[PDB]
Amino acid sequence: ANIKSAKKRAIQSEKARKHNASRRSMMRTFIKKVYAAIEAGDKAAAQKAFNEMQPIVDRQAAKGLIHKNKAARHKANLTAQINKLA
Amino acid sequence: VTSYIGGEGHNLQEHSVILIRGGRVKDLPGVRYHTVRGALDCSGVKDRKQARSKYGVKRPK
Amino acid sequence: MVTIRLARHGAKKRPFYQVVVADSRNARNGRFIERVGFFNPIASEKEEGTRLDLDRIAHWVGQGATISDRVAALIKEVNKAA
Amino acid sequence: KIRTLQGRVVSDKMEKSIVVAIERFVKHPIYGKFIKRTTKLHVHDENNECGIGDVVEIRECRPLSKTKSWTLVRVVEKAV
Amino acid sequence: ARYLGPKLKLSRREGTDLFLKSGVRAIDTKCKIEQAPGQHGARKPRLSDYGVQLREKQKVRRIYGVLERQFRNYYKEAARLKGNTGENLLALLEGRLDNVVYRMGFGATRAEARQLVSHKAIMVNGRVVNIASYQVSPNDVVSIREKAKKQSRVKAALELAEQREKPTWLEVDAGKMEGTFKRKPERSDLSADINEHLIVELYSK
RNA sequence: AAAUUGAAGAGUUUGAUCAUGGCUCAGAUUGAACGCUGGCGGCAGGCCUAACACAUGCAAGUCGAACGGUAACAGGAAGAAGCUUGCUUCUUUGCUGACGAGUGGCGGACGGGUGAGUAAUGUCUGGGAAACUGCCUGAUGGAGGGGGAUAACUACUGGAAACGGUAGCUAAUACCGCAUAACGUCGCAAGACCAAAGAGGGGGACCUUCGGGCCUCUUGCCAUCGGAUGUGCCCAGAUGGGAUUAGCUAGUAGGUGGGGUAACGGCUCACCUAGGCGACGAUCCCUAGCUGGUCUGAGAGGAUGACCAGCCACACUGGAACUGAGACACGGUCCAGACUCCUACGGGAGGCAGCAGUGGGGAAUAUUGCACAAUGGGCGCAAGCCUGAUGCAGCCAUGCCGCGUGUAUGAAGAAGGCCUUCGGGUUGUAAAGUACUUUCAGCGGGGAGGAAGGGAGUAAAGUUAAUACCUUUGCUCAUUGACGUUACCCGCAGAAGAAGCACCGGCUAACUCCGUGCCAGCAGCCGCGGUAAUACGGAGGGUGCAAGCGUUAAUCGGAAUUACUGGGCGUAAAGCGCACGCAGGCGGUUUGUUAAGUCAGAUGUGAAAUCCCCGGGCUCAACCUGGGAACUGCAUCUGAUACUGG
Ligand SMILES: [Mg+2]
Ligand SMILES: [Mg+2]
Ligand SMILES: [Mg+2]
Ligand SMILES: [Mg+2]
Ligand SMILES: [Mg+2]
Ligand SMILES: [Mg+2]
Ligand SMILES: [Mg+2]
Ligand SMILES: [Mg+2]
Ligand SMILES: [Mg+2]
Ligand SMILES: [Mg+2]
Ligand SMILES: [Mg+2]
Ligand SMILES: [Mg+2]
Ligand SMILES: [Mg+2]
Ligand SMILES: [Mg+2]
Ligand SMILES: [Mg+2]
Ligand SMILES: [Mg+2]
Ligand SMILES: [Mg+2]
Ligand SMILES: [Mg+2]
Ligand SMILES: [Mg+2]
Ligand SMILES: [Mg+2]
Ligand SMILES: [Mg+2]
Ligand SMILES: [Mg+2]
Ligand SMILES: [Mg+2]
Ligand SMILES: [Mg+2]
Ligand SMILES: [Mg+2]
Ligand SMILES: [Mg+2]
Ligand SMILES: [Mg+2]
Ligand SMILES: [Mg+2]
Ligand SMILES: [Mg+2]
Ligand SMILES: [Mg+2]
Ligand SMILES: [Mg+2]
Ligand SMILES: [Mg+2]
Ligand SMILES: [Mg+2]
Ligand SMILES: [Mg+2]
Repeated sequence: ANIKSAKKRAIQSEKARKHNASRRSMMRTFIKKVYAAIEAGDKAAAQKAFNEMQPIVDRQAAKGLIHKNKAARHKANLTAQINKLA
Repeated sequence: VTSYIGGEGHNLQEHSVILIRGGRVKDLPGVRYHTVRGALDCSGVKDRKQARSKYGVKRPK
Repeated sequence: MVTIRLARHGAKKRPFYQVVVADSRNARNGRFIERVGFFNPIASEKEEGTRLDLDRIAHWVGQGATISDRVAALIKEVNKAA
Repeated sequence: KIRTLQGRVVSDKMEKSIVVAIERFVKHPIYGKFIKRTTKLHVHDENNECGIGDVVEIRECRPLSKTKSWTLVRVVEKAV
Repeated sequence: ARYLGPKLKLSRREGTDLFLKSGVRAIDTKCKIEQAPGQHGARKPRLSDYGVQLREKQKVRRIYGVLERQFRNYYKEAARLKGNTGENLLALLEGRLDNVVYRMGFGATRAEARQLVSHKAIMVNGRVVNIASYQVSPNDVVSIREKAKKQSRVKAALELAEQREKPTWLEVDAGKMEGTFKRKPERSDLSADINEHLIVELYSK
């Protein structure tokens, strides 16, 4: 980068990417746990994962990476899967 | 293309840079363009008094 | 945001501003939502020099359209005159 | 009240979908001739109470698939 | 941007007097204005339909002291305006500052009036105007400026403007050297030896 | 009261005429080039070709009223250390001025440039739901309680440099979990879950760890629903040619479920159905940014996308993703390819289709110019900084407009030239001479307007405990222009310093000699020159235009010569050799019904700009500007029923 503003903004962006990658992967793993519990076929195990994945999928919505609509869609889909299970 | 030299007297020869404009000659088959005098190397007609602009001739003193 | 500002449309050394409501992310004399009066710093006497539409200015400021410096300094002159 | 278009059906060999044809009567911009132009559309005919030839009435609601944004309302001219 | 040459060859070519001289000398005594100028004026050539229109337009242009571009602009304005195209063109031609001041009588000829206008001697409505094509509106006040009121040529033109014809649309007074443009002159008011239709036919091309 | 003022033919087939028909000419315009010439001023324009590559300078920075700190200066606020009775030292800079670099957020997605690609994913007109929204603004709630580090800095250390690495030191509006939180999310309900940041001016008392606690003002911080802007998406009708491009399409058409986007959707996946497009031109090839607009045309039309404005695409080529509300991003990132550059050979740096400017191409396209003073943008509460956008300066007659290059006299019709019938006429009032003006150029003085804003004090209002501090309203002195030797006015003197080009046989306005002799040469057509050339070259004279004049290239008109307005088919070109017939085109006569076309009215929209009409400002005009009309179109609603249509 030629301009100092761009030179610092590149470092700012790469640091933000490094910070947000871990946070995105964490919620990805937590949603993967809920999906694995759903495909397993256990209502209790599905809810035991959903009730703890919900705070981590709702706190980031008013924190950055994810959006309110995405969080609502994921929660609705997981709730529908839980309801239709068994 | 094939042009047509206007007026009398032309020092141009092979390897001479010339400027070409439109306009053909009725009584000559094949020609469709005219070499304009006063160009990069096309010298103007000597001792010209009338219509000097069409042949690139400096105004006499 | 929406801003009340000017737009030069006169000639060289003879400016003439067309007071318009335009988005901040736009050219000085580019795209504007609406036209609200005009202004001429070289207007002669016995002739209009400012014809701002105070009703539309109030309507836009009620919706949040910010007023620039020169138009803010001209609306007070208009209010003082009439 | 709601803008609706009435047109003849063309094909119905699709699941919950039909092909309607609309015959708009327009005038030629140059010669002034009154011609007819086709306005073939795909209609999400849920519960396909339609065959071939019968005219139907459709309305635009929202994009339901890649190539259809119209839904059936009523079936008139059903008798063949 | 104006004709600089003989003032009588044009009149000889047109065949009639163009009023390019003050009038102290008779037109017949001033020059042999019977035939066209040059060494072939003795012959009488049959003029064509385009030729008569061109001669009429050239006569009008030389009488009013304008150029071809200005005449074309005036014709465009006349066609743009309402009413008779020829009459409007004539009124616009006889609405210039030099023309109106010549009609008032502050200048001997058209060239003299134009020079007086250019040299900042003519004032309209108490304002200095040096434009020879400055159009004058009804109810205006043209006046000689105080510095130029003592000009021998100006007073000579004032005293020589009386024996000729007098326009009936201007309000002139040589005591204070000022006049007023009361109203727009009419076709009957102006000269009756000009064919208006020829100019519009020539320009309809 | 006005937006209507609109229509020209001519030359050329033939011994002669008419008609058909082909070519050319008169007219207007351009992002123009060439040749000759060339004075000024105003307003506009200035790489149409090589999206060819770039030397060099500048184009996106700012915020200490966020934070740690002091690497240059100053007040050295300031106790100040050996204080030369100003000299030096730690510093004080969580004290005040301010501050390189660093963290943080804001802006870089706006402004600017180009039309390679895109004939439809693009553009215009008219509608729609399935969604976002920093900054602007309204309403209702809250800002409680702590951590773990990290850049800077410090000790090294690899590399030539780009650039890194190692252990701690430490900050906050950087980060995270608790607890509160519904008109928020999920959920039919019951029920489950989601936020924070503090800073700045002050102030009495109450007060104190002597840093403070606490009240108000100011700006932020958050959660929800709104208003405006920007948007992303879909549908309907239009948007170059080619059929000597006729079949195309298997994620392809639809359906079920899952996944994904902020949002609907084969956007994607697994399965099932065999469908979808197409002679109303599917698929394919070439060309091309689109629109308001511009030229021409009376009109309908044709051509076109110069400037400006609205939209899209692009940033050496291609692919990709991240930050960011907003990008798959001109001066951001990564990778592959070419080019250029430095090297210690291990390794690295760059993308002017930004402003200028350089090298090539071309017939051609400007100066490595000044300023943020105004209009705006970005940062900042402000002051304040950036701004090659912008405001302006320079060159070019590239286009439009205006002016001047003197005017009134002036017949000895001066002299010379031109021809001549030698008597004459032409140049010609033309010249010389007299008289009178000094516009423009030059010199010297005077001198507006583009300037509204800002700081410093003072009176009043809103504030609180407060006369503190802030905001607002008036007042007084400071103040501010690159243009700018400004526009403009005034005095000097002298008529000086200021006119050329094209044409002259017919089309088309202009005729006589001299030099040649189908040679020299002209030409858009008809055609001229073979010894009388008004056609070649020159001279004299005449015509047109004018700081411009002609040629060339393109467009429209004439061309009624693609004819919808506005043609013909017996003989000039034009009836298939004939018949049947699908789609299609049209359709006898009456009633009732519908009202799709059609007709009437209303609403929204048809951006601004541009044209036209009425006025104004530039001394006129060009130019600018206010209102009106117009944008001939589309969608909806309410009626009319004669005609066509069902
Ligand atoms: Mg001119
Ligand atoms: Mg008229
Ligand atoms: Mg013949
Ligand atoms: Mg280009
Ligand atoms: Mg180009
Ligand atoms: Mg390049
Ligand atoms: Mg600069
Ligand atoms: Mg960028
Ligand atoms: Mg292209
Ligand atoms: Mg935070
Ligand atoms: Mg919580
Ligand atoms: Mg906290
Ligand atoms: Mg699905
Ligand atoms: Mg026509
Ligand atoms: Mg364009
Ligand atoms: Mg660059
Ligand atoms: Mg450049
Ligand atoms: Mg070259
Ligand atoms: Mg500025
Ligand atoms: Mg700078
Ligand atoms: Mg003689
Ligand atoms: Mg001023
Ligand atoms: Mg000729
Ligand atoms: Mg035609
Ligand atoms: Mg015919
Ligand atoms: Mg025949
Ligand atoms: Mg025959
Ligand atoms: Mg037959
Ligand atoms: Mg046959
Ligand atoms: Mg109807
Ligand atoms: Mg109607
Ligand atoms: Mg005026
Ligand atoms: Mg408009
Ligand atoms: Mg009927």
